[PDB]
Amino acid sequence: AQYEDGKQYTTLEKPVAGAPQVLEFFSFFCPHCYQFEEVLHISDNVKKKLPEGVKMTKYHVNFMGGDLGKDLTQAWAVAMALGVEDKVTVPLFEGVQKTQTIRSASDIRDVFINAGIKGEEYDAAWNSFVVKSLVAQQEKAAADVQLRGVPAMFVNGKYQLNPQGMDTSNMDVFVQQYADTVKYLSEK
Repeated sequence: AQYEDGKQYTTLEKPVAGAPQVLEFFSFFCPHCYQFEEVLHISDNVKKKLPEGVKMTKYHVNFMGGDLGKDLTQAWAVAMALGVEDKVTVPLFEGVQKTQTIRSASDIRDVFINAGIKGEEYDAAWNSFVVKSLVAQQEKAAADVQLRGVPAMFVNGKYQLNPQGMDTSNMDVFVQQYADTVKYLSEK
């Protein structure tokens, strides 16, 4: 076939009931995730091809960057609660991997302040039980799917994208293939 299990995607041996339709995992410490966000715009190009009615979820993971990794997972929770994902994603990536100016929770906080979230609003979110459950959600979802690597994308809790099996001579062609694969899995 044109799309084959084990080539553009793999199938989970242990399917995950009730899982989000399109579920992406990343880490701000993850170099391909940096590429995926800033150079390739994967999430965005996937949205653009997804059918009507499909929601898109993105979660941060703990298993990279130790203590700071965990802080970043809580900050991503804050970003989700406040709806400011689109304002912090780029400065966080660059703060961790480009300029290396993020070394502590306070430096993470500064990115939000500079993006214009109020301190009081950030610290209140940071400490909120709504954010605690949001952190739990991120961890549970990664837990439900064996997760030891990022970037990662899962569709309908049963299929996992396999970008290793796509041509990367051309970045644009890679993205479209990736997105079309997600659309194909979505319709399955």
